[PDB]
Amino acid sequence: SRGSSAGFDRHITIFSPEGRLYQVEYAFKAINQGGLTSVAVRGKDCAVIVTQKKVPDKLLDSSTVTHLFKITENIGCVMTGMTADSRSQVQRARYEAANWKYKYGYEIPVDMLCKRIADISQVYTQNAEMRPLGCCMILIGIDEEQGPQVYKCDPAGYYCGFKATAAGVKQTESTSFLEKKVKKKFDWTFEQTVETAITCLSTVLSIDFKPSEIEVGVVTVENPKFRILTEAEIDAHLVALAER
Amino acid sequence: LEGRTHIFKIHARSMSVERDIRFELLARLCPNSTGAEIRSVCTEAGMFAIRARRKIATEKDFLEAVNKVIKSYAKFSATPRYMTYN
Amino acid sequence: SIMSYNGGAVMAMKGKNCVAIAADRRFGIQAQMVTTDFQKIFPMGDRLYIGLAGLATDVQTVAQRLKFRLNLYELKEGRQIKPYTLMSMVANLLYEKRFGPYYTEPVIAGLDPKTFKPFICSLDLIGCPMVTDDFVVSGTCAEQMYGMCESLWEPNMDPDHLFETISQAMLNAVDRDAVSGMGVIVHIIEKDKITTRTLKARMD
Amino acid sequence: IGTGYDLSASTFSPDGRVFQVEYAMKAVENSSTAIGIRCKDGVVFGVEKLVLSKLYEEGSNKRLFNVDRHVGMAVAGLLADARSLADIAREEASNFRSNFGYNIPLKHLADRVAMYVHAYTLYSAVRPFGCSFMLGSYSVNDGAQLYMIDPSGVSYGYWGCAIGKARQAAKTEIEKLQMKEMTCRDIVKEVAKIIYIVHDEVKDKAFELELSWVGELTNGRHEIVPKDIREEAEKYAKESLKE
Amino acid sequence: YDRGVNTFSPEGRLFQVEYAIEAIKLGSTAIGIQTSEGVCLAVEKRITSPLMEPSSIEKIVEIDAHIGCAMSGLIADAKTLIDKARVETQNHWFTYNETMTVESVTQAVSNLALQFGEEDADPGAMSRPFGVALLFGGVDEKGPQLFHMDPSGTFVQCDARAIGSASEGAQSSLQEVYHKSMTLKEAIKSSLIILKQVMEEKLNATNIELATVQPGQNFHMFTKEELEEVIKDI
Amino acid sequence: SRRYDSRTTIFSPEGRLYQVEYAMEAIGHAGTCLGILANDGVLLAAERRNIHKLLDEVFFSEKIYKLNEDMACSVAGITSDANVLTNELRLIAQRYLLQYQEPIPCEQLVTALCDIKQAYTQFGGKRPFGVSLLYIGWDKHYGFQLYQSDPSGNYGGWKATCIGNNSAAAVSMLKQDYKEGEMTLKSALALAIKVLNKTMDVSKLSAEKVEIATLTRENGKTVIRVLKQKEVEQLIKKHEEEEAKAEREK
Amino acid sequence: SYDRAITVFSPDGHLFQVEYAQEAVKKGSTAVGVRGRDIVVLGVEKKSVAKLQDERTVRKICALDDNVCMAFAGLTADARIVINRARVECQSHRLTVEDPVTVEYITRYIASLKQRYTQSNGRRPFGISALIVGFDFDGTPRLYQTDPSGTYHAWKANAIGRGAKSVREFLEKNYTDEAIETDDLTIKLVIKALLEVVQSGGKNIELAVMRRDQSLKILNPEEIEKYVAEIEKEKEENEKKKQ
Amino acid sequence: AERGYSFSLTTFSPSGKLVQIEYALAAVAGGAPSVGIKAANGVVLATEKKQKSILYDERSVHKVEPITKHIGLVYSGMGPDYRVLVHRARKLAQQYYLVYQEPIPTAQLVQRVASVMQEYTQSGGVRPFGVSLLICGWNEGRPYLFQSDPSGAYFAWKATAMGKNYVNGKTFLEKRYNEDLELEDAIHTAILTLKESFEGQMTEDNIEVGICNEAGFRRLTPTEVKDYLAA
Amino acid sequence: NQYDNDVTVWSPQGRIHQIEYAMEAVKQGSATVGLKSKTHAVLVALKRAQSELAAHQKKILHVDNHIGISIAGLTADARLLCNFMRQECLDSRFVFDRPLPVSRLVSLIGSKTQIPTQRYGRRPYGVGLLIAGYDDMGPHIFQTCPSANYFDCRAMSIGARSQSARTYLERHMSEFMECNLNELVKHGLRALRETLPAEQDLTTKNVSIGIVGKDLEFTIYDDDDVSPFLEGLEERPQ
Repeated sequence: SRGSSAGFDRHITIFSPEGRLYQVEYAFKAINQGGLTSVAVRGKDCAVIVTQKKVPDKLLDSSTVTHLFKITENIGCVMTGMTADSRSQVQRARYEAANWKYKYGYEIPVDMLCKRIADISQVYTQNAEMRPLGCCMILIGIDEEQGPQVYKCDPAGYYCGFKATAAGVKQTESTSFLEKKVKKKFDWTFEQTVETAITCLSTVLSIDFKPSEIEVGVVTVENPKFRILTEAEIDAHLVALAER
Repeated sequence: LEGRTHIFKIHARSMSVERDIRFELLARLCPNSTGAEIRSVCTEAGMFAIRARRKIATEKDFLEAVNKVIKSYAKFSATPRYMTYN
Repeated sequence: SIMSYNGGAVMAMKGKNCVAIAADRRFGIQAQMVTTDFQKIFPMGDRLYIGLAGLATDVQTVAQRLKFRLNLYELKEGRQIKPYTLMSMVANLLYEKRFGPYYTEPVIAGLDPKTFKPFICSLDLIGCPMVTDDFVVSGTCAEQMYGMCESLWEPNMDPDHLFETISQAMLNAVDRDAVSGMGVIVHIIEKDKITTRTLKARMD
Repeated sequence: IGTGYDLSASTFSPDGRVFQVEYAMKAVENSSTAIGIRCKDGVVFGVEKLVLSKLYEEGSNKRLFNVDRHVGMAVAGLLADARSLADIAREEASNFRSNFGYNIPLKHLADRVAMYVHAYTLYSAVRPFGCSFMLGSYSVNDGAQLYMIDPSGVSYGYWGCAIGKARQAAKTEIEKLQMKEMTCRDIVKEVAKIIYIVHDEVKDKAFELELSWVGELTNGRHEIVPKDIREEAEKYAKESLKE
Repeated sequence: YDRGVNTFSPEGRLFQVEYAIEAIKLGSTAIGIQTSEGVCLAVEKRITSPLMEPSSIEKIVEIDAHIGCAMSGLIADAKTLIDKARVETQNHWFTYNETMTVESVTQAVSNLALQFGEEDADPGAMSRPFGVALLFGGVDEKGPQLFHMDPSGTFVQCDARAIGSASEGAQSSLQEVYHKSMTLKEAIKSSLIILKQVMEEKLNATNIELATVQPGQNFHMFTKEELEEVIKDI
Repeated sequence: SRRYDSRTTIFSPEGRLYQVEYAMEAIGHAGTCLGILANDGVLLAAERRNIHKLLDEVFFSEKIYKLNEDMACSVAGITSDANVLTNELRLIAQRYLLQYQEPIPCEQLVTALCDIKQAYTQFGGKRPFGVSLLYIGWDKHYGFQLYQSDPSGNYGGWKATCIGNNSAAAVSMLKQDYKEGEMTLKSALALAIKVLNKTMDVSKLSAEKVEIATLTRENGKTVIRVLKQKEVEQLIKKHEEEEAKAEREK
Repeated sequence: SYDRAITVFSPDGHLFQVEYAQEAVKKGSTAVGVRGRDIVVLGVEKKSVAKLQDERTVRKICALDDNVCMAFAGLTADARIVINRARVECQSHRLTVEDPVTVEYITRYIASLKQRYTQSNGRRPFGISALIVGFDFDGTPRLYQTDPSGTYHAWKANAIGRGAKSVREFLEKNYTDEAIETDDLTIKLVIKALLEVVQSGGKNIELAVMRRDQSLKILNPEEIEKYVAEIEKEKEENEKKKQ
Repeated sequence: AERGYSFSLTTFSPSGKLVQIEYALAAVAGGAPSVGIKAANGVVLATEKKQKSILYDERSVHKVEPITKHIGLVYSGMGPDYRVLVHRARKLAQQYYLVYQEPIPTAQLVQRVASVMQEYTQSGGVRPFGVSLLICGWNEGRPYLFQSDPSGAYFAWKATAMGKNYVNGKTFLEKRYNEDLELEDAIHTAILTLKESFEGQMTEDNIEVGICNEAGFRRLTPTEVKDYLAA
Repeated sequence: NQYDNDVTVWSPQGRIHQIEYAMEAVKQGSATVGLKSKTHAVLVALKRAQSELAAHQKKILHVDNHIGISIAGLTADARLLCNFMRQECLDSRFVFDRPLPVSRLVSLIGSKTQIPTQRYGRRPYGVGLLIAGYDDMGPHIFQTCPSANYFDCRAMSIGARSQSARTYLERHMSEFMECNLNELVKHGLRALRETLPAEQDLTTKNVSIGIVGKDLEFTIYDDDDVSPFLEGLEERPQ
């Protein structure tokens, strides 16, 4: 064992002799190929998403490069990994939400959306004909009673709720940072959250962003409609960090 | 077709065979067997021809050999698996 | 009517720790009788009988598919069926043909195989269940049977009085129905035994 | 890495790559160059259509397609695949019209077709498309738009873009234009110019230039550049090539 | 190494089709001769034992009254094609009230050629080609015709052809002796002669089967006596 | 797809089906199960592999499935596949009952299941059912019967036989001890306890290790009963008290 | 469903699965049949005398109709399937046509079925061979044989299974018009042929006979013992009183 | 475009083993441990719900799931597969209830679930589930504790353990546990046998517990688990 | 060798080998040449025979009154596509009562032949076509490959030893647009000639001619109907 292989256990989604699924692990490796990093932090009265906006060339409509997607008017998501797979998964999520509202007559909760998407990817994990998606979705939204919510789903079928999370290249480091800064117990206001997320990404990459190098999604209890901050308001948050 | 006949004639050309029997018939019953197997026949009859007590072999002696070697030793052959270079 | 094509009558009645189910015995096609020993009451376990009136084809076919499902049930699980459960199972079976229904209105009578507590019920042709603490009826002489059972039935009856009651009710109800009768058969079931009797009835 | 990990699109490599998609992309790379560039009043397409024989007619193997009356398409790569994708795009646009009543928005057509392309990079039962394509459109309610789609299913919006052999070189030539302020009229010459620059007369033989309008000058209809403007731009190019 | 049944070789060919052609080489040899007086078909039966009733060997069958068929290779695979041919002729008569032309029947049977393949097909569609060669011999408005078919699905008209294990020899022998003015007698005689040349076991009345189709006479399978009368004139 | 197909329904060059053979090997490593026919009944007796101190015992048995009012079966091999096959057996028997309103003859039930297993060997590309069965039953045509089926869908009738681990030993012992036409339920029970005692790896033999079922005919009804542990201990004690008796003679 | 070609051609032009099927047949219990005048006799060799085994449940001679019986060699389960299908078809022939069933017809059906399984996706050839035996209306007695390939022929006498070559040689040398001149003589010929491959017994020979419009008759081992006894007697009254 | 692989991925080895099933079982015996005890008047399931950090919200996903009002589930092995099986088990339970208007017996739900698991060892193009399930139930007065493994086979237990170190847990149960135990004592010994492996300060959010008495199945609140973890 | 057997497998160098190998099946077929004037479209095909006692394979097929085809490759696939094209033409006449434009028919063939180059266990059509037609946009000669690509040609040749013909045609393109029918058929016959050794030459037995034009429905000339074209040709000793 400890790295043993037999038959096709490294080509298709079947069990290795030590009970691994190697193709799924490879999908996780495929997430990092995008070379991006995304941070998601849950506040007392809000939820914030922030992600690098790598526009390598001025020949690109920088407005069409976005990893933030509106799944519902009140549910936002950020995708990390293979781009086209991410869009596929976004379409599926949209469909599942719309369908949920149509059948059940209330707005879908992020919890159940994430669970549904996860459930779908597990099938890819269990059927041999197709390969998992090399993407990772983080959902944010305000639920009616549980407050603000941040969830996350994997290429294998795993999903979970978080106080704070990150995905991509600098995942482990961002989790270290955030798990350091969550224990300190501070009044998680909106600006506290936004600043926390931005600084997490910034320190993790050692960059100090321009307002055109990142993108910030948000959702608040006072305003549950998923809002994508303009470059202006982003900068407004940036200059406020070089004060303390 | 014309090849094996040369292979048969070449191989058997050097032994006491029945001059009536025409290797052509045998060659016909040999679609795709290498020139080696064709050799197990020419010598195969040897056993048969010796198994009774005879100097010269007959048509059937070859026929049997053909059916004795080729066919019987068909499962093995490996000439059809090695054709596609496996 | 379709239900009057073969005619027939089935009744079930509660007692103390006992229960009773009776039926006429005629198999007739409209006015004409073909046989006088037709089975309308089918055992679905020890101490659980189902009573089927209506169109004789669907009597037989519903009985048969019910025995199908029931056998499977009693094999998968290691127990005889509970009466409630049988009722729901019949209901399901009937509603499966909601748009081309079996023309039978079943009556169930039986004792809870764990307890001994009597159960009786009846269902629609599409399987609407209906449980009572007194009696249930089905068939071409439903009005008659209702009239007799409302006037004869007392609550806590012992097996002999249950017998006398259901017998008189069936007889007098059936003898005022043209297409029911040719004999009456009565199964009174208790914890310890099952009594089956055939009454002396008119044959006209 | 080629150890069975590169025979199907249903198979990840142990570093987390799908090599069939990469090889499809490589099929695109080996193709002649086509560029497209968006200005303030529409989108212009240019294709370096290599002539493989003098026996082929002028205008054979067009690599500019009318996907909808407001959307043009420019392809590069395995041409069969490109045609099939043109048919798919057409039908997506058609269905959109019939079901929702208006001409399909380019961003949405791009999303749809690109999801269709991405659908072929998941299973072993089919192969990824060996073509990359550009979609251009102009509307008064949306503006001028230009998207590109690669074999992986990725769809991006561009101001200027190129596909095929001389992708980079073409991009470098394009970044020297100020197209966010130029008109379509003007851009055609610069497209023809960039094509003539990028073309390698040594490796590739003779060639034919394809050019496409779509903009306020055409009332939103994607059209071919008239022989007049085309020859004008070609002349400008040849003369600009001597420097 | 496993490949599909629908794979091309670099030399540009389907390995299943080629292999099937190889499978024909093993079959009993057959000769067909086209002639302005009719078409003749012979085949050697290849009885493996005196115990085997040779009348239960039919490598020559009637597709219809004016079209006969001689088969070589895997006979079991031939039966399916022959049935489909019969049904096809009859459908054409049903529909148009006139017999099928030999070329039309031939074409029809040839359409079941490359109808094999794995996924993307019916659950009762063919897994491999037919390992059989056919000779259709008929008479129609164009007169006496003879066609030959192989598992490639290519069918071609032939004046005189041989199929089977002794294909090459018999074909050469046929070329040496054929002219477009032979009589049916000379054709049958020639056929029996070449057949005797190539046959392993001695030619006799219960060892080959022989059939003619002439413009004025429906498909005729030669009886034992009728065969004897011809073999007599060796 | 051509690559990952293990090709299960295919001949081996010697003329055999590998997955069927291998399945038989799987069967060889299962709990011993044997069946003896008699003139006044028929019985199944099986080794219990579910023998651990924490097992709760919630079913009437472990290896004896009741399929029909007249008929019952025991199994050997992969237990889940046995659940599949037993479900299907039930269905078959109840279908026959629905069609003919009389119990299915045992041979038809066995054939009906065997055709399913065979089907699995011939097409579909699935693995075959790694299960052998013994069937005991009674019918109005051939009376008491014992049958046996293998994963090839091939079946046969016996007067006594065994299946599972150390099957061949048990078969030989039965060839010695059987008594054609002269068999009774009592004698057969003795034989069962004997062969079970010799074939089971763990000697001494507790009732916690064996499972006995009899099928007998009582007053027009068919009775199938699994022996309570007490009766089984009586049988075992009887075996030892007979064995210590024939050892005195020397 | 499973749509994969199991039986395909080998580069030398053989169907290998069919050959392995035929091997499976070659591992079968020996079965022979001879055809008489008013009797047709089929006998099958090793009954696998386990003595604890109910012979009735392992018979390898079944009846297809009142007119036709059949023996086999190969994979018993496959045989069971083929036999049942043939039975169904024997009856459906009587439905669709008031006339009964001829041995050639049912032979043709079975043959076609096997061939079908040699040329359908997913399926695997039935590994059996059959001796089909019967009396057609008009009274002519007939014996045909089939094969895992789908080929079929009529025989006067034949053998299949383990050591079929030996029995076949014997039958070649011993089938005369003198032998099988009486029922008692044809049965004798079959027992003589079967004793030349069997394990030397008599309890290991089953013999079944069909005769005229009468039904199938399977022989009890008493009668079989009697016939093998007259055999051993004639093998010591014409072979002992000479050599 | 897409179909489905039609051939089995789980096939007999020459030794007669279904190798994929044993490797799936290897995946089970690598998951967090879970212990189940049937105790006269009730059933206890407990499992190690240990996260990776402080960022995961443990009040969001659960491992002890209800199937109906009287049957509960825990698992060892792969998470997603468990999710699938739980959905499917709830569906089966509700089919049974539609038809019999009586809550499904625990044995029958175990049978049905097991059948589902067996399908994915014989249907085409798939792997078996990498999950062992412990299913607790109250029906007919008595309590019920079953286990189903990836082969689709199921067993009734008085008590058992699965996941990592399931052997030592099992022995500990064989010794330090017996009948006539009240549910409370059973919860006690369950948390006890879970502690024989929990590498950590077993908190009230590090483990999840469910009970099943003749008042219905329910998950113990974190508060109740804290109270029980206070000895 | 692992990228050779399936059409769904891209090679690490950006190519699909089953498609290529399929393309090689076109070169195995006897040569055929197709050229157009401004009014006529002409196919000339070298027919080929198995043995001397067998007829020559037919190589020009009639599709519709305005469209004929010349085939090169697997004949079964040829007939498959031919039936499809005839069906499409009949569908067009049925629904629209106008002949189907050649370019659209060709597009349909592209669509049809592209499909099996993308699905597993399917194989590309092993046949190349030259399509001669006349519609409202004049004469047309099209070429179709097993790769499902197609080309609008001014003249073309495909098959074995067709490069010679391609060269010749490439030399006399400038003449064709003004040629008369007899001269056009001649040029096609010469192109077809340059595809033979000096030992063998054209005959009324191994040549087939097909013409369609503004005043002429598609017509095939096979035997003695070919002789007036051949008997009008100056031989060539080089």
